[PDB]
Amino acid sequence: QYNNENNFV
Repeated sequence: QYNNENNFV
C-alpha cells in the first residue's frame, strides 16, 4: 500500500 498527498500553494 502506497499513501501520499501533494499540495502546492
